[PDB]
Amino acid sequence: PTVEELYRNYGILADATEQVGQHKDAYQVILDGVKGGTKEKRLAAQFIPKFFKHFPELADSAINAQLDLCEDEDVSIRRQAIKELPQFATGENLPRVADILTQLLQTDDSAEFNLVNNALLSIFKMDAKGTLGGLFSQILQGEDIVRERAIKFLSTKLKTLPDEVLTKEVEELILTESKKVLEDVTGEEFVLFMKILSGLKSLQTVSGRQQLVELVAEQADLEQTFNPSDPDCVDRLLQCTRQAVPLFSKNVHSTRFVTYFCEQVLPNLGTLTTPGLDIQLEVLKLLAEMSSFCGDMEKLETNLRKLFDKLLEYMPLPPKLQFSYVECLLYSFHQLGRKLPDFLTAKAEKLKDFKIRLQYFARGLQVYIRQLRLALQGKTGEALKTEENKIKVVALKITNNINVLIKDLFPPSYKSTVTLSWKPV
Repeated sequence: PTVEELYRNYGILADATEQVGQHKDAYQVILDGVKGGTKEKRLAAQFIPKFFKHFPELADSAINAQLDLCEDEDVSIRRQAIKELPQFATGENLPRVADILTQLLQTDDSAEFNLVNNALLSIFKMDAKGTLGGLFSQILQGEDIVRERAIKFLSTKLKTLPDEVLTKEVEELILTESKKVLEDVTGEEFVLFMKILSGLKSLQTVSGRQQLVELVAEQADLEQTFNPSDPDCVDRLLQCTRQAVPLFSKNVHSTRFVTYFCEQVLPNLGTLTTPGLDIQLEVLKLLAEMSSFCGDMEKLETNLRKLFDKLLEYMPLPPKLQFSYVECLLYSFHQLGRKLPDFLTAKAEKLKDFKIRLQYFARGLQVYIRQLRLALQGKTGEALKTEENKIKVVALKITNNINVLIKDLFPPSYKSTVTLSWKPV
């Protein structure tokens, strides 16, 4: 009720030093503080948490009093109360406290928001599993808004924790819980959840990355057939496949995605969305990237065949040439063909129909390379960064990459290595 009196009782509890428990009466006065007005509540918000640990027989009333302040109409009262919640998260209270803080992430006051995040971090360090239990109960069982905010918390905040806190068991729990959540995630949540998990240190190994790839494969639903018209199919696939790509390496393979693209996607070019990006190219870029991590593929020949066929539609007969498409396709064919140099030799006669397309195409390469190099010379290291000269520079990688790939197909080779034009070394 009165600030004079709250101050005096603070003094009491504070001067009592090691004897504080001998003054349950004073702390009671502090809890009464929550019935007061603004200035009084502002004090109670600091004084209740401060001496909390000294009064077991009053713990229940203490947390409830503090939580009243955490839902005060005055936001600065809420901010002061919320900042101190980690102090209550002792003994068996932390999970209840984790729950409240997660609900509080939905605030739209930015300063409250920051304080809620910091408190979750504090209690996270006190008990990682208990805090995760709170975050994940809300993700699975709470309101959409809270579910969104909690996912963002995990998405942006785990990285700020010391490795010490993020133990093997905590990471195992993050995986286990996310796997329950992943039974039903939008595509945007899927993305967040892939960043969350690919960031776990125990999932950066070969086996960890293998499991991650399998989650993406489960999410994209590869044993489903494929529909070109229906976008609801089209995102799912590309958005999914995009999450897997960073996961591939010599020891972690793209096989199922590659097969699926060959058999189900290629024949179904070209159906497109809007806007103002080129969709068929995006599909091809993806395929080209995964092609160099292809594993032991049963349908190697059939897919290599379907890849080959797709290529010839962009490599005409003796017309505007689609170099960017041909970069992807030739690269993929190059990468898959390596495993089976028996192709081209074994299958057919149509390989003479191929050499002509190459010859022809190559003739268009020199012409285009000439135009690009002519438009680019004399230009300063600064004039090159025009969005126009950027495209031209990239075009030189495209065209020069194709030339190298064609070269190799001379017995035909697969020794050469190109960096895809849109990728760094």
